[PDB]
Amino acid sequence: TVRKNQATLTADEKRRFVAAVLELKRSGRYDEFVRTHNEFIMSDTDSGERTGHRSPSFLPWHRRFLLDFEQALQSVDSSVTLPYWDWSADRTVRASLWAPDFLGGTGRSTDGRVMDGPFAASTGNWPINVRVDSRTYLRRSLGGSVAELPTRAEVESVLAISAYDLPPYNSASEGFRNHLEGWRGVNLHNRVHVWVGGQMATGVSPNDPVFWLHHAYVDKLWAEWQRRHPDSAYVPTGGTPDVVDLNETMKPWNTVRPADLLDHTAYYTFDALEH
Amino acid sequence: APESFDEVYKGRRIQGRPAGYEVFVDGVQLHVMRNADGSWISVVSHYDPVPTPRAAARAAVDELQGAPLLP
Ligand SMILES: [Cl-]
Ligand SMILES: [Cl-]
Ligand code: NA
Repeated sequence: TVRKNQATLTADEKRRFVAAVLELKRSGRYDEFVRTHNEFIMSDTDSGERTGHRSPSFLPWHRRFLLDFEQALQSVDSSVTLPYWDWSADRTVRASLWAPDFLGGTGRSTDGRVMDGPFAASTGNWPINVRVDSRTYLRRSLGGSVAELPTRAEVESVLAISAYDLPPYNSASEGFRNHLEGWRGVNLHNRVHVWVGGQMATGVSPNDPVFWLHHAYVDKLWAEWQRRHPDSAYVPTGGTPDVVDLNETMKPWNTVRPADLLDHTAYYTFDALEH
Repeated sequence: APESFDEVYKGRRIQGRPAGYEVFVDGVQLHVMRNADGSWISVVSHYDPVPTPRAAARAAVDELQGAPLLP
């Protein structure tokens, strides 16, 4: 099972991807995911227990979380795989991904409501049930809140960091993870969420299908870093309170350890990598 | 540490105070979160840290576009 660059997808592949996701929405399986992510993003704190974000397990956790989602898709169409969005290379709104036959474009100014694509509120196929405010439609504002998305140069700058993570193992940390995540440095992952706008910029970001393509790239980045730093690996290596150590099992599964997710190749591979 | 407040912003009453800080927009609580460096974020803008819970409250009122928060 190969995850391809969203830019390389064929009309066929996009038809099966979009259809797979709408079924997940229709069955009620999709909302379960939005509800789970919100759970951790709203519970994870720098001062306390942190699993999904602002912590070293931000990468393995989203890797397993995405594994769940892709498998739910494969249960609707076993030919569908989760594609990534290299927002570094595909920076404008004229990217395939935002075409009406894929995710649709940005939202209208008046209220930020998405008007085209399969996930527009007018299709009736994409209602926002897991919300933070009364609005039930998909919203976006590509490049509205923030200038631009990270650049190839910037990404390489982060991938260059040899330390996976470092104490206090949070959003103040130095090292690869936190820079990838964004709370510090050039800022990659967080900014993308800010650049999309709409729900992606809120605690119910998975409401936007782009969430998975985005995180599929953050996932590919960790893999590319891993390749760059074979001598470097996951930390903490045990005993760290409130933090997920190499061999502890993360919530909500309580059956998977960051150690079980270091090598993605056990579950999938990418169309192409780097250098 | 952060100073409390209570003002009308773009038609809606933003206000918050220490609980460890609580923020509400038009009577409804807007879950906010403070980062290690003392900056803040909220359920309505979780990836864009701002200096204070007042700033975080104003970011929300803006993005909310008149929409009320859910309890
Ligand atoms: Cl690793
Ligand atoms: Cl691979
Ligand atoms: Na631990």
